[PDB]
Order: sequence, then structure tokens, then C-alpha cells
Amino acid sequence: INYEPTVWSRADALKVNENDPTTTQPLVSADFPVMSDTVFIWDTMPLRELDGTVVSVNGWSVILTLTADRHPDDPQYLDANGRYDIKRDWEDRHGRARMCYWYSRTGKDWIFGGRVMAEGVSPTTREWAGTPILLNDKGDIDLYYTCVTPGAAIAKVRGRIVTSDQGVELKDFTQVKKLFEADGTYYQTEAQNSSWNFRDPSPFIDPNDGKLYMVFEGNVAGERGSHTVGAAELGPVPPGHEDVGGARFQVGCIGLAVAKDLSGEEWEILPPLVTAVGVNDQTERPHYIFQDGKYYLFTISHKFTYAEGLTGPDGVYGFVGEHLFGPYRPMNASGLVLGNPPEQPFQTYSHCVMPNGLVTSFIDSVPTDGEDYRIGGTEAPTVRIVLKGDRSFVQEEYDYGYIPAMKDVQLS
Amino acid sequence: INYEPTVWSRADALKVNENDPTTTQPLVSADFPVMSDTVFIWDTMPLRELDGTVVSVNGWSVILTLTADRHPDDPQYLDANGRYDIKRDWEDRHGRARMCYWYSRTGKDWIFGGRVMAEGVSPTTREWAGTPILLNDKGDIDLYYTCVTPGAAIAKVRGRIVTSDQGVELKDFTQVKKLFEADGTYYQTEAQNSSWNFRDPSPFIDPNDGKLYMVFEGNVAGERGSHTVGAAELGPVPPGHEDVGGARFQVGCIGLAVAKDLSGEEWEILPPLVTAVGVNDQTERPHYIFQDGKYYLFTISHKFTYAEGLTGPDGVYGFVGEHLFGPYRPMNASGLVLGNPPEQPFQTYSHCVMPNGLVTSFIDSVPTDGEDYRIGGTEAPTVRIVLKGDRSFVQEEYDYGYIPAMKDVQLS
Repeated sequence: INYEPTVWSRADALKVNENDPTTTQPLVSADFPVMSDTVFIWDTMPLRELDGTVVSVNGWSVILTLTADRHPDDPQYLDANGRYDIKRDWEDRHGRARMCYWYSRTGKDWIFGGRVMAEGVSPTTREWAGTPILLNDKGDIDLYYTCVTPGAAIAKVRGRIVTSDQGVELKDFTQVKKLFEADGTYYQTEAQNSSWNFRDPSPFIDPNDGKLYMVFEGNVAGERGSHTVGAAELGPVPPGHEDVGGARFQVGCIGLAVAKDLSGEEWEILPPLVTAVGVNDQTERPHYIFQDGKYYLFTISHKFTYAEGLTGPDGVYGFVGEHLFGPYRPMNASGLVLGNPPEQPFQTYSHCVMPNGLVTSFIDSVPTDGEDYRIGGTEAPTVRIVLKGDRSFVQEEYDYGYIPAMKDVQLS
Repeated sequence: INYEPTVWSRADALKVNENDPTTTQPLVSADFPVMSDTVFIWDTMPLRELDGTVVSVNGWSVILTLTADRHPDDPQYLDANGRYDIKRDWEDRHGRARMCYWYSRTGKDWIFGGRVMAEGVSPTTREWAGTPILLNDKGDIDLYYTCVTPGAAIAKVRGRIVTSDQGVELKDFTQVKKLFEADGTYYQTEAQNSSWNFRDPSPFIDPNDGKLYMVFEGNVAGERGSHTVGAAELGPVPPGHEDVGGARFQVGCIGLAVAKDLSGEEWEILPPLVTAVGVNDQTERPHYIFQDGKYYLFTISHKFTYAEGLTGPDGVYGFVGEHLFGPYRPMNASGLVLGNPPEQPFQTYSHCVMPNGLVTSFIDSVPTDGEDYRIGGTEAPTVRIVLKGDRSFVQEEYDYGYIPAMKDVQLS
């Protein structure tokens, strides 16, 4: 394939509205419950099939989380006044990230299952995000995830789930295979940019051609600082908006790759599908919903990774089209699908939109009193969106961390 | 035809953003020039062909305006301090409205041509808006306009244009034929609502079937107060937005009619194309652009005719689709195409979007100093928009009242 990417332009991004009640995340209460007092969780990945369906197994719902320990009694986090520096502990989570699983009969009130992989199985100590796929009714699972530092590679590891009346166990995740890394012609490398982004596999079977593909976060290849913000990247901005400052340093994209067959053992990279040069450096955790004859491609991004001269909220953005290879259109004209409320701009992150319309996210920082705030590291209230053509609309909210099964699979 | 209308819902209208720089009219300077110190003008109607092309004749650009005299020395407008009450004179224009024409070799600096029709030719003293159509290269014109009070009827009157090196004359507009009025089953009548809207013919030849049609402003038929704001009219509003108050009293729609042949002597009304029940009472001066395989249907509306619980600016709104009979989608997700800036919310009105992308409007009220303001009754700066799929983007601004010809027609 040699398709041209869809450009999310600066003029599109000028339409972002942080004050639109149809695209704003409901406020999180400062009295939120926490799902564990021994671990933090953040990016959450429901067990699913390749067509997107979120599944239970023998009546058990299952989710994976990036996870790190809480250290409330560790001297390295106790300050000179003996106060626990929970902000520092929370910020240190990324370097200690490991994949854990949780299970529940109800889709909430999650029971901790522990590590997916034994320590030392992963080629990198950090285990960053991806997707767990239930392959069949024998309980075989492929976990697609990101190995980071040194380098960054999308990888997979095969294992299995077994259950009983007492709970769920994931086991036999012992051999990680790296699948691919940034190439330097389509996706930017560490050599081209020490802060390059390359991560977050989201595999699926295409509803039109029946092949196995994945989307992932990349950056547009090229030496940092060399990218052109030209007419296509600027788009039809209004008078006064022609100066882009240092916008060339923001080069996020959603990448695509195709498996050479349905085993997903070996992959070919394909050119970027959606590019945000001059607009935002991060289009993270891309994923699809396939509904009404359309491809809805969602991705999460941050207020602080926008280019100079633009502003937008942390939250989830989206692009829609009728063909896998595009062209796509920005959802709601600007691209924004669900943004945090400007009064609590960092309350939630890592929205995962599931085909039943429910969106899960985790709680990051919620203001309390004065300039004071509470750190979450726990699931936020799930909220439903509905999609109508190229637009979306937020609907009602559900319990903290509610991720119900769309289908139950009984093991053979 | 029995097609279902496209509904512009309350949830769509919740997306309106008065602060979007890609959809905001440039600010009008309080030092604007006035095109006449003897008449006010407002709604402006360029001479055009049925395919939308704005035309000059023998090198002369021609526009029609609704027009009323200025009365700066009339005792009825001089207050007890001898100050001229220009606000009252300006507000009294509607009851004195008459169709005048203007001409220019440059598309600006308009020369006054005087009345189109002699007094007493029109069945009603008020001559309200419509469209002047150049029928052929012999200089035959059909003027479609609105006869109001008593009642409201869409009407037409045939005449001709002749020119010389000295200027333009329109003449022989002597026999007005009323074409149709509100029926009571599709469009609301005076009996159903003393404030019913029915006006503003915009005729065109359909690019797909070659028939002559027109759009116009209507209201959805039914007794005032009886209309249902149900699930379709509310749309997928977010939590907290379910109460609609008195929204059932706002029932604007864009109507459509088809000529029984290309003479446009006799017409059949068709069901509403776009309805705004529970959203806005006024979808005025509807008109099309046909571009990129799509129908772009523009209409002007007011801040003050929105239903309870919604807010939006005076300006032009739009809907886009691939088929004359729909369904259509709201432009820019909310419907807003060009809104007045919230600092000058009443600076311009009656946007007419022409197929070269230029938009003409008139100046209404521009703030000066304190709670003080200046009344216009003259043309505003023309501004260009570009259309890209279901979105629009404001571009550069031009001189006051610049309405250049897209094509010149030499008379035979």
C-alpha cells in the first residue's frame, strides 16, 4: 500500500472547543474510591476479541492494567516532615510499569490477579501498553504490548487463561517475540529524535478484507526539527493565525501495520494513516470501533503536547472514514471526542472507547482545596458516548471502573 | 416526493461555539463608511443565474437591496432635545421596505439605480427579500420576492435590464404574480400562528435532475404551542440538558418547492427539508452552493430566536448533503458557519454566500464607547470562506460591499 495520510491540520485543531457539553468528560468527585491501596494502576486494557468485542471467560470479566507499587512507608518517599510524597511516587510509576490482570463476575470491584509475565520474561523491565486478545475458546491469549528502554519495540507474548469458581489465572506467558520497531522512513527513530514515540499496538481483523492489522502510536519520520509545516499542515487558518512558531517539533501520527498472515507472527509496516505535524506530538493508544459501515479511529492526546499557537484538552480524539486506508475526517469537525473539563483538566486519562459505547479511563489528578489536589491511580467512572455519522455525544455515567462483558466465552 | 426532513436537534445546537476563530466574522470597525446618506439598505441580493453564478451585464455589476429612506430632519424622529432618533428610524425600515437596485463597473462603490417596481405595482406595500434572476442574454429578469402584510406570499415579477456607457436601468416590472403561500399541512399559517414565518424565495436549477426548484423560509405546520419536542428534536443531549422549557414555541424550517416546468409560472410545495423545532424559530434567506459533488444549504439565524436552554450567535448556519432531498449534516458539527464575534454580536446580518466563496452582509449595530453604538444600514466588508467536506473556514476580508461578478453576460 502507498496511500497518502490524512492530515489533522492546525485549522482543524483551531476548532477544538473545551467548553462543549456534548464532548466533555463528567466531573470526577474528589471523594473517589481507590481500587487498591498497594498498587497504582493507569492505562487499562480489557480482554477482547480481534473484532473489538470485550469478552468474559466462563462468566469472569478480565482486564489488564499498567501497574506499579505504592510506597507509602518507604523512606525514599518520606520528606523532611515525615509526609509521604505521593506525587513523586505516582510520577515514578512509568519506570516500574508492569502488566497485571484483574477479574470480576460483575465488570467492577476488580480482584487483583497479579503479574501477567514473571519478572525477567519481558526483554525490557518496563512493560508498556497494548492489547490482550482472546484467540479462541480453548483460552489461548496473545498479549500485544510495548517493550521500552533500551529502544522501543512492539512485541507479543502467547499465554492462556484458566478459570474456576474461585477466580481466574493467566499463565504460560514465557516467550516474548519482538515484532517491529520504528524504521526511519515512515516512523521516526530514536536516532532522529531521542524523545521519539513508538508504542501501543491495537490489533484487529479488518471487517472488509478479513486481514489482521494493527494501529499504533508513531511519529512522522525525519530528523527532529526538519519537518515542514506547509500548506497542508497549516490548513485554511483564519487571518492572524499564520505564524506557527516551533510547531515543526510536534510530529505525532497513528501508524498501521499488516500481519503477513492471521497468526500475527510476522508483520509489515505501512505508511502513517493520520499525521499531526505542526499540531500535536502525541497520538497515543489508537484504537477502532467499526459501526454503521464506518471506521472510527480514536486516539488519546494531551494539552501539553499541542504545538505553539494551539490549545486543547487532555482526552480522546477521533477520525472517521469509510475505508481502512482513508481518507478520514476529524470527529466533531475539530477531532475532539471527549475532553477533560477545564475546571479539572487532568482528572482522567487514557480513554478506551469500547464498541458498546462505554469509555473507561483512569483518574490522574483531581483538585480539592486551594491549589491542592488528590492523585488517583485508580479507575474513573465509565461514561457512554454515542456516535452519529461524523459526530459524537456524551451520555450517562456509570460506576468507577465498570467494564462489562459484551459477550461471554465458555472454555472448551 | 415524501422524504423525511433532516432535524437540526438541540444536541447539535449544544455544539455551537461562538469563540471559534475559523467560524467568526471579522470585527467591523466603528469608522465604517456609509453607502448612502439618504437611504438605509439591508438584505442584499446579487443579480445571478439559476445555477448560482453572480453575473454582470455588459460589464456592469448589479445588486438589489431592501431599502428605506433615512429621515434625519423629519420632526417625527427628532426628540425633545432636537436629537435625531436614528435607532427608531432604522427600526421602522421594515414597514417601508422597497426593492431598489444599484450598479457598478467594479463590484463596489455602488451607484443608486432607484426602485425596481413603481409604487403600487406590488400587491403589498412592503417588498421583502428574494432573488433577482438573469434569465437570458436578451436581458430578461425574473425577480422572486416576498409580498407581506396582509398575509405572506412568495411572488415573482418579470422585467428587463438595459445598459449604456452611462449606467443600468431595470424596467418593465409591472405585473406581479403570487406563486404560493403557507398551506397549513407542511408549512405553518397565520391562522396557526400570528407570528408565522413564510418568505425569501431562492430559485435554482438542480445540478442532478435539471428541474427548477426553490428554497425558502417556513415554519413547521401546526397550531402554535402544539409541536412535540421529542427524542428526534432533543437529540442525544448530555446529562442535565433534558429540560427544554418553552422550546416547542420555536419551529423554524427550510422549505422546498418545485416549479411545474422551467418557466417557473406555477409551483408545487414540497415537505420541509431541514427542521429546527425546539431549536430556533428562524431559518431565514436559505440558499445553496453546489460544490465538490455536494449541496451546501446556508441559512441565517438570530441569537434571540433560539429556544430556551440553547445559545448561539447571529450569523449564517449551514447543512450539507449529497442529495437535494437529504439527508443533510450540520456544517462544522453544530451548524454554525459564520457567527458574529461576541464582542460585537449584532455588527452584521443577512450573510449571502456566493459560489466564489465570498460572503456579503450588511452592518447593523457596532459598539463605539460605553454602552453606545453606531447604526449601519450599509454594506459590511465581504469575507471569503472555504468549504472542505462538511466544514468551513473563514479566510481574508475584502472592501465594504464588494460583490464582484463571476461571469459577464453581453446582451444580444
